[PDB]
Amino acid sequence: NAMREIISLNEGWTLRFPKGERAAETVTLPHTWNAVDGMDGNGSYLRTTGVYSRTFKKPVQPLTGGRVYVEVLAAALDATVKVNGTVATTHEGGFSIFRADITDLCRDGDNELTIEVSNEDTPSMYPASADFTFYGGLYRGVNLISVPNAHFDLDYYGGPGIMVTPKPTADGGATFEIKSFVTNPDDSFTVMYSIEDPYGCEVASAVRPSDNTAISIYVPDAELWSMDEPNLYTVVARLQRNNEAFDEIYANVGVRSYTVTPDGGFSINGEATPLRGVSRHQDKLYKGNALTVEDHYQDAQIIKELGANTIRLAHYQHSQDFYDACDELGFAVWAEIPFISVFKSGKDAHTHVMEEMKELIIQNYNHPSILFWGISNEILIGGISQELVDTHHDLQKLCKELDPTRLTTIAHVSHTPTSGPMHRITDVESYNHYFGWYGGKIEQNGPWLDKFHAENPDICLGISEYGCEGIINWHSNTPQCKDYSEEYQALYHEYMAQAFEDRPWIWASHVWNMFDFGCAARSEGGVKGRNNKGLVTIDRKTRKDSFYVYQAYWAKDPMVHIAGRRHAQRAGETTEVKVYSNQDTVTLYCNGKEVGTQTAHRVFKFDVALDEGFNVLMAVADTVKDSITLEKVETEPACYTLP
Amino acid sequence: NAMREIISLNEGWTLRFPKGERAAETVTLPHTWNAVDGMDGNGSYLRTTGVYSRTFKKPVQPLTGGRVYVEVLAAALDATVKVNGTVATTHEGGFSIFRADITDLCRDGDNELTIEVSNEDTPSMYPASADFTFYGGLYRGVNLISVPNAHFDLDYYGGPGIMVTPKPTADGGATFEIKSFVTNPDDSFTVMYSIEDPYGCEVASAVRPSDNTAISIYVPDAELWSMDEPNLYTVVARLQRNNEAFDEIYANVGVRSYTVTPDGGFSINGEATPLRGVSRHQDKLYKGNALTVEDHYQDAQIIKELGANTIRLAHYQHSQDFYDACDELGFAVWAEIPFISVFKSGKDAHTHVMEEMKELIIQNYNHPSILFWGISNEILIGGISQELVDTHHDLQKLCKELDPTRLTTIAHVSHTPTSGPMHRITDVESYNHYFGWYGGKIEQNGPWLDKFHAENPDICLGISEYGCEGIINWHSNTPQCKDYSEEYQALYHEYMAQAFEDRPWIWASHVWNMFDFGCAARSEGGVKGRNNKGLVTIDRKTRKDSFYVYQAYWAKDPMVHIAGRRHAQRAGETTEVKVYSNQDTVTLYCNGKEVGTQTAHRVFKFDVALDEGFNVLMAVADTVKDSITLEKVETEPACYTLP
Amino acid sequence: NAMREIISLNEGWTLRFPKGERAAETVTLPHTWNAVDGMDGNGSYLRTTGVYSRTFKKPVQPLTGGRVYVEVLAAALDATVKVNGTVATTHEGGFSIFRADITDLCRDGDNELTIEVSNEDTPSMYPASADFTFYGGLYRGVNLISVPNAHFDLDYYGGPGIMVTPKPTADGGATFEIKSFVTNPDDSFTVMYSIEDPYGCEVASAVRPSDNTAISIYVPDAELWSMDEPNLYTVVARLQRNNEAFDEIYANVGVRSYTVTPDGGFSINGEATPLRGVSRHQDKLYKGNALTVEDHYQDAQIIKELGANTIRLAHYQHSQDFYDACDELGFAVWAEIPFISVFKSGKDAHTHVMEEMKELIIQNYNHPSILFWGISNEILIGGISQELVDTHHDLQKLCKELDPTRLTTIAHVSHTPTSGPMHRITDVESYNHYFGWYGGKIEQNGPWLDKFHAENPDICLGISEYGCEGIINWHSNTPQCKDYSEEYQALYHEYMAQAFEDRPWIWASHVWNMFDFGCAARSEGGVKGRNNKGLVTIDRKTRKDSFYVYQAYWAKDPMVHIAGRRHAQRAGETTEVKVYSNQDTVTLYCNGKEVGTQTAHRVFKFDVALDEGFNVLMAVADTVKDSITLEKVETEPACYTLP
Ligand SMILES: Cc1cc2nc3c(=O)[nH]c(=O)nc-3n(C[C@H](O)[C@H](O)[C@H](O)COP(=O)(O)O)c2cc1C
Ligand SMILES: Cc1cc2nc3c(=O)[nH]c(=O)nc-3n(C[C@H](O)[C@H](O)[C@H](O)COP(=O)(O)O)c2cc1C
Ligand SMILES: Cc1cc2nc3c(=O)[nH]c(=O)nc-3n(C[C@H](O)[C@H](O)[C@H](O)COP(=O)(O)O)c2cc1C
Repeated sequence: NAMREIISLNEGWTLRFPKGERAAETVTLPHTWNAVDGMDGNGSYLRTTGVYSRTFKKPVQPLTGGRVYVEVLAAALDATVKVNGTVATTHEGGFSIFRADITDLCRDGDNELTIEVSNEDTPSMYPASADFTFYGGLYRGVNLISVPNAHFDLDYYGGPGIMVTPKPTADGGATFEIKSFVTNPDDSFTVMYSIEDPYGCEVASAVRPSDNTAISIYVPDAELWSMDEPNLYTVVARLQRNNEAFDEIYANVGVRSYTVTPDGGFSINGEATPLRGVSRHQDKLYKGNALTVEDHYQDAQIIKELGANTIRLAHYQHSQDFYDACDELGFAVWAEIPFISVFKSGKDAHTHVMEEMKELIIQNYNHPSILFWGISNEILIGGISQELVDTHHDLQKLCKELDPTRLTTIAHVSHTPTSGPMHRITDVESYNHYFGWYGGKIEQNGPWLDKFHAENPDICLGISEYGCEGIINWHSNTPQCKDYSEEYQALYHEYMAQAFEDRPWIWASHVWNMFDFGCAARSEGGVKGRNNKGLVTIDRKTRKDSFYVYQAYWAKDPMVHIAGRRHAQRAGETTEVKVYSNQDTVTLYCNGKEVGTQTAHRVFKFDVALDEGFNVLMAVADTVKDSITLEKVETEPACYTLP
Repeated sequence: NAMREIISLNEGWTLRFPKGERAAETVTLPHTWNAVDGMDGNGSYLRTTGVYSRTFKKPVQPLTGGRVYVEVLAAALDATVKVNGTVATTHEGGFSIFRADITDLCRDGDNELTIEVSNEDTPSMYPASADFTFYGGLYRGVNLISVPNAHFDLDYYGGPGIMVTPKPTADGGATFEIKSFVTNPDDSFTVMYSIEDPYGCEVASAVRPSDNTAISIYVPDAELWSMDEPNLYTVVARLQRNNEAFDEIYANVGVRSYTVTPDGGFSINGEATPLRGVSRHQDKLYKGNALTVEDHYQDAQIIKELGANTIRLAHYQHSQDFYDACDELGFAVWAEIPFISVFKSGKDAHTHVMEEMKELIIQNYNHPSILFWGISNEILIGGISQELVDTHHDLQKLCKELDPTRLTTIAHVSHTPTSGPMHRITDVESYNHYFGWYGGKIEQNGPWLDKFHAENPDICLGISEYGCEGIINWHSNTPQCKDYSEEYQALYHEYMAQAFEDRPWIWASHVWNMFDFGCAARSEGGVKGRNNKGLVTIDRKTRKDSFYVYQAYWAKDPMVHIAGRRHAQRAGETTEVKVYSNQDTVTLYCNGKEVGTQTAHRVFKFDVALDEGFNVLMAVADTVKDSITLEKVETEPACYTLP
Repeated sequence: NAMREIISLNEGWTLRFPKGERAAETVTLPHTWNAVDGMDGNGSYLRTTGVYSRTFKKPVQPLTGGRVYVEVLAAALDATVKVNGTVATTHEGGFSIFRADITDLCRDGDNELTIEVSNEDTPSMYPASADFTFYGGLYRGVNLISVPNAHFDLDYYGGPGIMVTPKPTADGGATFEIKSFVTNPDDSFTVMYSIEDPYGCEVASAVRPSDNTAISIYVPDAELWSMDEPNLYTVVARLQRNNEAFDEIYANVGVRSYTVTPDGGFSINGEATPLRGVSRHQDKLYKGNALTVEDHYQDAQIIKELGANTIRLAHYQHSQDFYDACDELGFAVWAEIPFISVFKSGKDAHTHVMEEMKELIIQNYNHPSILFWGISNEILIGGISQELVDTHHDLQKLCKELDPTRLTTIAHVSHTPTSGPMHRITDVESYNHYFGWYGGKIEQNGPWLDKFHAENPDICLGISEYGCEGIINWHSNTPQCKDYSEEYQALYHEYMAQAFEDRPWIWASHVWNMFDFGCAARSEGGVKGRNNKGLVTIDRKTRKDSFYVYQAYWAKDPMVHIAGRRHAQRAGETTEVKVYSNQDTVTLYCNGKEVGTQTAHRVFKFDVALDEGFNVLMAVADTVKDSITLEKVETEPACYTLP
């Protein structure tokens, strides 16, 4: 990128543990020391200080005055960077980029880079109390940046050096208000802005002095961004002297406007579009949170095939890779900070939360997929206080100071009083409800929504979490709460899918959660270490039957799915064979004999007298078919039921 | 794949020779120490004991109970594997996968793997008497396999741990009878089966207990497999515990039925499809048999262009890569064991042949291209025995016990009595005939076939070997047996191609051989160390005129080939210019003047009066043209005739 | 390629300087020690002796007789190759391939290779007096070549070992006159020639004795080569023995014929096609001339988008990568030797130019893009002598002995007398003019051309250099010579582009230059170390407004460009907004308000009264649009004018 050089420093590390809990080991980044114990259900996970260290050569610039920066893409939870013995920087918060100018700590030839990382609790730390593992370490990798003396800003909250506000115009075009930030500007430097259309062709440009960089650029005939058509432009910014580019940065951006109203729900680009989707944690089976770029895009593609149009990226800042995948595949994204569960008093905990929100907005400001900033999750679990409420006003004020182009949101714990000072702080609001799993009946969800909506017709209500555990080796002919069966989780989501389709004024609903994820503290349903409320398993391999409920309710590609394939052995004179489809007519066959034809909306239930022995079940929708094999048995195996 | 990990161990080996024939060398697998002396004509090839050794790091499973296996893809001919000095396993037979569980012999960190390979004869060994170099060493590569304690079986005759039997159903679907094999099954483990269509979409599924894994899965509207349309399905098997896959394995398979009848020949999926093809050895110029996956696919592609629809994979188990290429590209494959030439009596020789066949079947059961198991080649060269006959009955019974879905076959040496105990053992039978090369006249082939067919109307007769040496620096105007010319080899195959077209009741015919191959004992026709009966040279570069004979008879894409280009200088008032085409009318031009137009079936002979000096011969078929240059000389060069 | 094995030796080098100007450094090829100081404007560049040194392993051939060559792709400007301390060869000339047979200097295992390179002047050296940096070192890389004892010639002038002369025939075909050159030919070796068509299919073949290889091969229905449709054939040659390829070389070639007449200009394949294009140097920003293959193709792609159909590759032999890029992308290439500015008298200098010319023709004879051999550039700067004129006639004779199929050309310095001995030597002739930049006025160019053509109606007149410096931080409301402004360089090329469009009898015009390039001696217009006459900056990143003039005049894809975006702040009651387009009607809008509509040929000038503040200038052509932002100011910045 012009004279800017980015060198990956992911290889060649030794991880030591000063308190001796593990022998030294050589590792490659991305890395966490909790990749296994953070989700194997041993009972705990190692929280402590791990020291990473490696050697690097000092990068060299052709021209005098070069500068060297180390870029950590995340250090969970607390970090100190040393070059050749001397502290270069410290950082708190384990989900955001931070950088350090290590120019003057560098010598020619080999240098030593030392990063102390701690995932231990501290008086100012968030997260501290949550239902998910705090994987320690350098789980996103580390970069070396070489730039000339004049270069776009690398020092401001790990930001990109450029902010872009695209807006549609009445005449069918778009304005891109752009500002970039130059370290050591000077009258001999300009900033040349160029905008490239989705196909790579330049469509607009403008030029500014390097010390006065704000400009608004107009693109005619703009291709708007939406979840269905995520059209992207590329803003390129070049720091120029004479006929030479010194620095170059760029940003993918999208043009969209959007509204949420209490009676109307969500609209984007003037079209009513109810947000129906999922939440997603950042871990994977025995990798901890140390995911590759392929991991992130694979998650995104699975969620796209589901037919979701929104993703709540709880409970922290995610990878640039996953925001990139959202911009490109088209999802409405809710991004949030880990201000979770239990308010911690003090100036330092207040400073942590504000800094983390400042980094979340500045590092992710250019992503068109991000529509909502979330300021807390379930913060009343630890009890309300005046101090806690003031922090939420401070955070609301910061989001509108930093970014008035986006809506603020909040996720309430289930028992949050439906009046009180926690409402009307943010532009929109959501509740985390588990009626039918942690308490109550499934049939309570609908009336709860209707009642709150009627009593608060000025609040935009969404559901930021709802869900139910499903452990796919348990299977019940009489599925009920706390049997943990795949069938009961499907019944829960059968109701909710239809509940949210009945209520477009719910601006967004988010299944908790897309995937099973790791929580060291969990033990229930015969499994340790896990939240198993996923529509898909933690290794991304197995779609539960709940997944196909949503696929039939959301996806447009024709599909037909026979539920209960893992209920392989069925006892009884008849058994219910359930089919999900986005077609409206399903014919079921059993060993070639027609069982029946039904016309229904999404869910189809057939009573089937299985033949003795093995049975081919074939469901014929319109252009799609499905087929599974079931076995009639006298008594179903002991292993289909929790001990 | 789930928690299964396969690591390539092809790098960083040291090859030593205990008896001192060579200095120690560092090698990379695939490797044979006979890559040069096995085909360079020096006189002999080194048969001895080579010792390979390298270090490897112990792989780590995230959960407790991890197991480690070493996988040797092939070791020619006899091997002993040691880990840290201790013997892990021994294996006899040089063409098939074997594995050892080395868990208890591994320590943390670096381990030492040592493999002692011998290609010397033993009282047990097959091959022992054949016309091809027994290249020695680790010529397919080595893998390391990490698996959890519960995993698909790794210990059974080097197999994949799954067997899949697809059959077409009457209503246009397919049943897949699947059985998988689990080491340490358990009530908490299930096997989840999934079937993907050629385009990667799931079309059917079933689930089973891990100690009772057999299931039949029906796929509607199945896409059938044939040599013209090799549609493949993927069967995936996952070992599942709760919401987590422990192990995963998979098999590409095709849906086809087929028949051979003595009068009707070969049918596949209901259509009479005479099998007309070639054999193929597994070596390549100065590589020995240490071929890469690209080499195998290159061979497959060259055979596909030839228009061949069957490949005889003589005389041993070939690479998985090549069976994969036959499944993907579509060839009817005859697969066989090296039970060749001279029968060795003794219980140990018996065990060898029985186990090599068992490995052949279990390691290749899932390939749809394999249609025929061949139990022996030319086994009466060493005289018939009652032990010999009984071993053939044992192999026939073994083949039908392990795999009733395929047909057995045998290749008789030319002088085998057409009556007697070697007939009616296998389902179909072939002969190796060389009338017109090893004696006899070309014109006896046709009558011989018709006499056998007329006398043994209950036998399905094929021709597994026929061919003729062709060395392309020798050229003759009066081509005759033993001048070794390219022209005589073409005349031989001109006749044979037409003979097999006339006889659809020959179930299969295989040219010996597709490529020149290495045999260290050969010395004839002015060349040492080669069998030069190939249609294509041993470096895969030059197609002989014999190749284009078969292309014209077999290939569907229009082509046209002027023969005799390497007969560059022609003497005589007229010279014959021969053209091969799969179009039916050829106009020949000589320096732009029209020489003749003919309508013929495949073969076109023109008598041409060449102008003095150089002549442009252009042949014009319907939509294609060919062009070569010839020179008119007074005396042809001495270098065109064997000395 | 058969038994030929090409190994790159670009890694693992140490570079020392005997005279101690620098410390020892390890380097990778391609490399030059003048990568930075040759274009940073410090004042000078290091011309000394650098000694590169690495160790390599002797390659092994499977048969006795193996040979080892070292191939240096270029060494600027003088080199000596040693293997294990023994001189293998010496070379003069910094831009052509040279090889050494090092078979006998080699021992088994590790050997040491030393290459002393010096870029200082010598009595025989060209280049010596020129406006570009003589970057020193191994700026194209080094190869090791292993061949059998019989192989295609590696010892004749760095040549490819084969020459191919394709010519179209009247019946729509093509003849390929082929000669290859075999070292240690022999009666058992034949050369087998094959011609593959653009799509990889063999269309023609011939075979020859290896002591007598010349042959003409006819291809029917030939696909012609042209700049618009650069169809390429592949000629393949194989050294064959028995059934085994010993060596293999190949060449990509194209079929074209072309003419130049004084009154008709240039024609290719019978269609008049004026050559309008650019020159190109081989350096890039702080890379010196150590360019990668991507750098070469990137330059070619940029020139293709510009719409040029001709590239003058001054002032030396360029890399094979770029000649390939011109063969593949389609440009008429003028290639030349660095016989520039000042004639050196004496026999060694004369030998230098004759040998460098010979290397140019032999190494590039097969490239269909090359149409013109250039013998000298501006050679009368140092005065005419009898000996200069003689050396020019020697070069003409050498060109027509080596290559009668191409046209010779020459580049005259501006003041070269329009009569006399420097004219009518070569087939065509060019002048380097800079009327309007080094003197005179822009409007003199047109009349000059018309006077020469009137006076010399038998000379084919081209313009091999013209241009004007443009430094893009300088902007002027009254552009004039020596303000160095982007606007004035644009005015220049606006006139010149229309000048050559008006004169199709100019056979070729070449803009000096396509890119800015490095000249250590230069210091002017506020920039040091640079010739800044490029249409595009030296880092390939920024197209000057001059670039879009030529794009409008040459390119076919619709485009529209508002000039002067870097004149970003504009003073005056009105400002001129200039637009370039290859559409003929442009509507300009200022902040949504129409300013005017014009129908012009390529260049559009609008007088705009800007609004106070920021202004959106949008230009609407037929199917394309352009948009830029301008600011109205009272006083334009100080930094738009040279101090
Ligand atoms: C999205 C966004 C990105 C920003 N990036 C930068 C930046 O990279 N560099 C910078 O100096 N200021 C940046 N700013 C602006 C600063 O917030 C503000 O102008 C001023 O520097 C106050 O800095 P403070 O937050 O340290 O008080 C950015 C502002 C926003 C909203
Ligand atoms: C194609 C094929 C693959 C087989 N793979 C296995 C296997 O992986 N593990 C196993 O225990 N049996 C496997 N079997 C079946 C065995 O033959 C079976 O265990 C048999 O009853 C035991 O006989 P044996 O142990 O003497 O071979 C396979 C059978 C076939 C036909
Ligand atoms: C394009 C071209 C390539 C040539 N390549 C070779 C070659 O590789 N080897 C060779 O012996 N001659 C080659 N020649 C021809 C030589 O000029 C020829 O051998 C000549 O008689 C040698 O003369 P010399 O030894 O005085 O240079 C080539 C000629 C041309 C025009």
